[PDB]
Amino acid sequence: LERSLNRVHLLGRVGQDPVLRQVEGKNPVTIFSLATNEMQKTTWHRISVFRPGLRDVAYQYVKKGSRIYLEGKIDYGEYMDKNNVRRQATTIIADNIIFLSD
Amino acid sequence: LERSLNRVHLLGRVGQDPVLRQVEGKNPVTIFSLATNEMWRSVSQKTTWHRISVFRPGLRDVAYQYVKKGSRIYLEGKIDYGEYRQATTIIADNIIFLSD
Amino acid sequence: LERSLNRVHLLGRVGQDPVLRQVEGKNPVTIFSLATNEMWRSDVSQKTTWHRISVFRPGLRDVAYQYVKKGSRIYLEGKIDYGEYMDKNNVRRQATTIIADNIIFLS
Amino acid sequence: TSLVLERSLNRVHLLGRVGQDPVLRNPVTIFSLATNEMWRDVSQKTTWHRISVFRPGLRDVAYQYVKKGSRIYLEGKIDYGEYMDKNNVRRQATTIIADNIIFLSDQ
DNA sequence: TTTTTTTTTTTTTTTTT
Ligand code: NA
Repeated sequence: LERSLNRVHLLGRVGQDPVLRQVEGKNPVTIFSLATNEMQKTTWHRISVFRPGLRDVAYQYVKKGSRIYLEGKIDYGEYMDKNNVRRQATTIIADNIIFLSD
Repeated sequence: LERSLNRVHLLGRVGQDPVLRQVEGKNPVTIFSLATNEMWRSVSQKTTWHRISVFRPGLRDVAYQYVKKGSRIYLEGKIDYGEYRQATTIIADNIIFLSD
Repeated sequence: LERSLNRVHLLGRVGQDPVLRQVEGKNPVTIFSLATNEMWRSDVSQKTTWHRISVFRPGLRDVAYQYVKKGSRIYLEGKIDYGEYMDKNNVRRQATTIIADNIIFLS
Repeated sequence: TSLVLERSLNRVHLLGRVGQDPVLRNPVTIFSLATNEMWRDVSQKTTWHRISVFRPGLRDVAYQYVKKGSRIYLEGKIDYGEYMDKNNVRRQATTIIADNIIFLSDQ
């Protein structure tokens, strides 16, 4: 079968402290938000880190205000809202993170 | 002042012929869909559908004229979440034709 | 009563199209940048000195705004001025300019 | 190392009074020179130039014979001494790098 | 869902002890 490509790279600033989500059914995931600012037009990205090891590094060292570079893939995710309606959410699943500030 | 990066690279198959729209108060904008696939087992393919927008003058003409249903292309651009809810789109600034 | 001398002569290449700066309370002035380049062989190195040129004199100010262009080669003469301005934080800063009183077009 | 390709000119001529005794700082002899313009009662505008003498030999001549209140003629080139301050903002430290000095009188 | 932070796009090439 022919192959495809789905890769993203981002460089920006973290909006809030990361959170480590553990759902009884599923693997743990580190979640945080990343702003990429054109200069002001700000784009807010939802980052997910599933990969073991990087997930814990991200949870330990990513902080509010941190500048980071990351690489990953785009995922158009799904969730049920409070009314149990099938919703759409986009996340960047990161597989490499480089820390850029102290 | 401080610089950011927001770049996407996609390579996949176009879903339908492109169309011309007004988007974000700008027009014309050339819109089409692109599928990228991943192999999974435990074989089968997970298809990710991307909404591609071409705002750039000239390139939007190229996209409308030459991108076709079932075309294979490589493209580059930036992510815009098209919020109002989300309507995520890849705003393309580079397109390489591979096969039709 | 004793007299001084403050003269500079430059021959070089213009870096950008000139601007006619007009400020409330001030005389108009034509501004542009001039590079004086030195190329040296040991393989070939370059040293570029970038000068800020101001033209206040009427007539020459308008000739300079009309005919000085990015990339133009020119000879000029003038005097050195260590000008003062204030940044956003109200700190006194220095900006050097060559106040030109003669310009000869070479290209 | 010799000059090649398109040539430029960067030459300053000053005549004025030395402000303080020169000091030693690639050793370099440094001093200040005042050039004055008359303006209209009758007032003066003083321009203070930072003189650097890098050239061997002449740097020692300057340190030995240039004194506070000396009147001199000098020639050289402008160097803007660009650098980065604490916040990565470009600053100037303009200096006239002198290569010819003619003594006129001292106090 | 709310949220982040601040180093940045000037020159030419017919010729030189
Ligand atoms: Na700054």
